[PDB]
Amino acid sequence: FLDGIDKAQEEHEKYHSNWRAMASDFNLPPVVAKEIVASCDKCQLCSPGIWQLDCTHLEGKVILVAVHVASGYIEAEVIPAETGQETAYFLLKLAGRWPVKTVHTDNGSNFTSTTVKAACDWAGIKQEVIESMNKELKKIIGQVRDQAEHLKTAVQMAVFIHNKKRKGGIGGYSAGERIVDIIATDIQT
Amino acid sequence: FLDGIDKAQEEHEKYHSNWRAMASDFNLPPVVAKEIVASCDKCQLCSPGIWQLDCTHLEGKVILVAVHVASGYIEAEVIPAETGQETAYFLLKLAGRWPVKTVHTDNGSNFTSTTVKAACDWAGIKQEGVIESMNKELKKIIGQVRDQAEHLKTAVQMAVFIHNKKRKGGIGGYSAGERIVDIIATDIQTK
Ligand SMILES: [K+]
Ligand SMILES: [K+]
Ligand SMILES: [Zn+2]
Ligand SMILES: [Zn+2]
Repeated sequence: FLDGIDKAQEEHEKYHSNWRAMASDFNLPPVVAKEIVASCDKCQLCSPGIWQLDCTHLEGKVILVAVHVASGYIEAEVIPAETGQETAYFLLKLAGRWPVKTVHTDNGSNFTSTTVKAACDWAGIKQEVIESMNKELKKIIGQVRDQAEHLKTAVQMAVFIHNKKRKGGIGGYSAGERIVDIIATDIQT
Repeated sequence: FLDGIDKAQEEHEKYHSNWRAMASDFNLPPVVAKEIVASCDKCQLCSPGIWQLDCTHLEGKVILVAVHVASGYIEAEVIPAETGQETAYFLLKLAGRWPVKTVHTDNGSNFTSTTVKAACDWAGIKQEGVIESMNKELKKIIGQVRDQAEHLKTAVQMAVFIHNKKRKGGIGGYSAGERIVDIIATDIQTK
């Protein structure tokens, strides 16, 4: 397995995967996988149509985060300002991407604006986890901020890592694999 | 299904859904759904990891388009400038939500820039008419809905919505968005 050690180290240097991930992906003894994490300075050892939206802030920038409740898959974007126009545009992209039937926000004046109500009307979305998810997202951003000049890039690096490089559960899937399985199954029924 | 006729007709004013989608979505006989389209003045009756990318232009603005070859699924955005930075950011966003293993593109200034190559290396993507046909259909759909939006930005996402969700066909009567989810889900089962 000695060849896999350099591969796992490059994997962790980009995505900061945990030791179970590296042990399984690169056929490493757990003792070796844990040493990669311990050596790293940045680390230590529902219905399918429901989404949650919230705005969080980092480095004086607004990050719009959507979470597929049933899977944990997230989409996020740095927006120029916390406005309903930016939220409506965001919802319209998401809605053409996945089956978005219901969206849960706080009563933020961006989520209650008429521009957003107009967007949900057009896209056929009803309006009516995310906090624990902003925490996890900001954690990943911190691990990778050094790899990006601008925050917007780090944010998208973090989303990539959460959806694809953070596996778990009975199936051992990532959140990206889960949402695809959940929606694909919902089609068949 | 007689009550569904007014609902489908109302939705077609908005999405301009093809007849297969209205028949499926509203439980209308094909012959009824076909009439709705005929009445409309604006209408008329490989590995899962492979994507194509190109820029197309409309109203003096730049639209970056990504096509999932195996399914016909599309993502598209109006970008502020044909630059490697904006293309790389688009690339990083796409790879976070789908399995992007290979991206076919032109050898132009933008898609061969070092910034785009940096994004591909970080995300595990390797670089290497379908895009032309999707460009003309997307531009065609944007034409049908352009009056519903102030800015081209919104009309583009409306067109992407319509193309992925409201244009069904084939054996299962799937949309392009249902086909990509089905194709990727099947790839997971095999792997
Ligand atoms: K450590
Ligand atoms: K017609
Ligand atoms: Zn680390
Ligand atoms: Zn029409």
